[PDB]
Amino acid sequence: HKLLVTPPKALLKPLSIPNRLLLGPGPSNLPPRIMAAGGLQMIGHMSKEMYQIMDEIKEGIQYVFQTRNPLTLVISGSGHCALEAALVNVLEPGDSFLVGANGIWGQRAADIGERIGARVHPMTKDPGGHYTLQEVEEGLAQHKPVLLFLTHGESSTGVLQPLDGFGELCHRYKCLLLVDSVASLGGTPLYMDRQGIDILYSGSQKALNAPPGTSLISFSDKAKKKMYSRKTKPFSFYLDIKWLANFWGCDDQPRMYHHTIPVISLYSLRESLALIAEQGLENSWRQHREAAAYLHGRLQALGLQLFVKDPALRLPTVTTVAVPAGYDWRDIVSYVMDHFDIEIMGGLGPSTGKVLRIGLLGCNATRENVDRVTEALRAALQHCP
Amino acid sequence: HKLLVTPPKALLKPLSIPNRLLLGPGPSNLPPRIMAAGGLQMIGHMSKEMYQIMDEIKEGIQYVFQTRNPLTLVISGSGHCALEAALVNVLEPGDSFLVGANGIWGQRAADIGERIGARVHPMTKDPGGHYTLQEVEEGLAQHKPVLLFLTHGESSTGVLQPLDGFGELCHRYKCLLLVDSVASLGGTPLYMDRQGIDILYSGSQKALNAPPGTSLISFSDKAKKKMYSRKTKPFSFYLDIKWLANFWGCDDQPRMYHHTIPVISLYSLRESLALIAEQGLENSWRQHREAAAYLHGRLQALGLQLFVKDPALRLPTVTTVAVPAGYDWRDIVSYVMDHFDIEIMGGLGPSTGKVLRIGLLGCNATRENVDRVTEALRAALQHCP
Ligand SMILES: *Cc1c(COP(=O)(O)O)cnc(C)c1O
Ligand SMILES: *Cc1c(COP(=O)(O)O)cnc(C)c1O
Repeated sequence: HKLLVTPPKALLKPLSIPNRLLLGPGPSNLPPRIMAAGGLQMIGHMSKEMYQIMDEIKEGIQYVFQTRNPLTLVISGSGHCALEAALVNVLEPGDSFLVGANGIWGQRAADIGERIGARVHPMTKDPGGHYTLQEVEEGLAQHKPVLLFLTHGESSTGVLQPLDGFGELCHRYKCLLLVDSVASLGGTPLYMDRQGIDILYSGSQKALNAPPGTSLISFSDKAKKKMYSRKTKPFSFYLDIKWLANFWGCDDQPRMYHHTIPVISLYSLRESLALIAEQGLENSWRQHREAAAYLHGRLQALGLQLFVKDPALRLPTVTTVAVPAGYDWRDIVSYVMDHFDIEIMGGLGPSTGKVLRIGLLGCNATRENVDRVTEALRAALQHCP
Repeated sequence: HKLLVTPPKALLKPLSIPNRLLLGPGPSNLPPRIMAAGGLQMIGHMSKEMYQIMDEIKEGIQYVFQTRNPLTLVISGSGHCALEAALVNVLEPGDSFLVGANGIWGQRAADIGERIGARVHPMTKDPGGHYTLQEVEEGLAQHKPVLLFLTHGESSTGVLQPLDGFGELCHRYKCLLLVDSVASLGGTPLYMDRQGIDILYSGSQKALNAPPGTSLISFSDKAKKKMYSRKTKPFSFYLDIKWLANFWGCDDQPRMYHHTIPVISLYSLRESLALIAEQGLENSWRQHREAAAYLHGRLQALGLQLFVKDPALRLPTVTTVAVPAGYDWRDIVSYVMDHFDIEIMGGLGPSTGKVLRIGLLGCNATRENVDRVTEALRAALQHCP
């Protein structure tokens, strides 16, 4: 009985957190309702009430995704985790996997792809690039993939990817379409079923304004078949779709314990879905598009140039901006934070050092926040050497 | 422009959650401070403040684990996830893995083990069983494992596993010791370094009283070596130790984005560690042991028998109780909930149908909660057919 480690003096102080206006690519600031849900008491993780809450979230994801797929649920992990879940259940080792690598995200899909032993074929594009129906038909014809991954909202580049008909294309060639909508969901049009998407995921901490840590996923008929008929077991227990599906009530069988869901994160997630259900999807889309419209105008007035030249390809939720010559982008970002308590970001992955990223997300996608970031940047431009 | 799915009428109602006294095996009820942290606003996931909070949590885990291992951090997932993280970084396919399968947990380790292609050797015992220094030397001598898994607090059976010297045993035979302390941490003595433990994990939602969804993990010198020198990449990106270690500041390199940590869950986790740092580890141990002592006395007075006969083997945090003959265990559990708003549980895995499980966890491990559960059960016994 004698202790190596003594109580950490830091823990003996009270928790203190500064106030910040988060106008980077995410996570975003939480509205009052979501914070309130966050502060609530626990119920039983397998209680009848928890299942009710979970059932509502499912309906919520079906609304925001625009799908009727029964195989739709929450992944108990961040965005990445939902991607990993998708890839680990859909791809058996040796399966051919076509990856739209126009930014960090396709990179991450590829990385995961290699790790789980798929034959990974990366359609690589420079940051700023998007994919045409043809490049995909071409890559599809050449490598005969079981799955294609596409980033809808490329948050690393500010690119909005077209999506239209790609699923139809992919269904000829009998290939599955996997789409990343973590950054795009809620702030730009998206219809899972109508666009024939096989696997769609998104994240909690973007336009939904919930805390980071959960993610959203849905699987088509085709996906469900491939996953339930694989010969091999997926490398992951935590992310195994058969178990997850059962516990989320997507089965005929009674719910069986798998892992303990993040009850409190779910309260918040539910509220975030409640909020956007009340606003309404198309309304939310207009707001992001209009906010984004306003923001670009202000930026160019400052003498800044937008990284993505064709406005139809510009992701409304995350805006990229070329680093103004002569300026140390690091200084600008620090300046905005130091003098304004506002977070903006640099690049990420290929776009590193090449851009600034400003985000308009959910209830934070407002004209008034655009004015704040515009003025903060202006001051930055004025004073930074 | 026309929508398959309309806003779910359920989401249009306000979030409502009943009041419950959770006295099952977990998750437990949250104290005011943890709820308060839960309701706070977001800061930047890579902000200097977030890293500070993260650094404190690290010190906190070093305190509760009693270790000085630099490779210590939070897994952004539930308990299971921390186990999966451990197994996926430590075991290369074909590696020999010895698993103490005395309940659901060793089962889960084995399941994961098979999935990631290890040669899994299960030392199976009936629920209620524990492992002697010798059975391990024996299994160690026979299969020459790279790793052994042991469940400290077997929450499925109520068994407290001995631990002492096992790491020394395992270090001869050059094998790593992996211990599950999700249920045991904070409510019964545990010293990572002093007991020569190579991989220790625990969970947020047990004696720590934080919400489920994060987990705690630490790696010894030996573990760190094996993981950093493997030839193959682990099957998981999300759980890859090299990336995780870097972002948690365990490296010489600046922190590089990997995934977005669950900022808010971390506020809460920090507070939960702050709380037990203030109480003090040994204090916490006495309380759980004494509460447990009180609880067993009351139960036997009701004519109930404890599943685990030797009191020295009884896990204080989770207590198992044989199903009283003539009684439908399902009725008892429902009765306790319906008439008292108290959650208790049945078995789990091998102990299914065979027991009831009552939990004493952190600030919920109190005499007064013991009186409440005793009286609730008594009434149940009286009225159930
Ligand atoms: C934010 C984001 C993710 C999620 O990554 P996490 O940090 O794990 O949530 C995935 N894809 C894209 C395009 C994103 O913007
Ligand atoms: C609760 C518990 C876990 C964690 O499982 P999760 O539900 O994923 O947190 C792991 N091991 C034991 C022994 C436990 O009691």
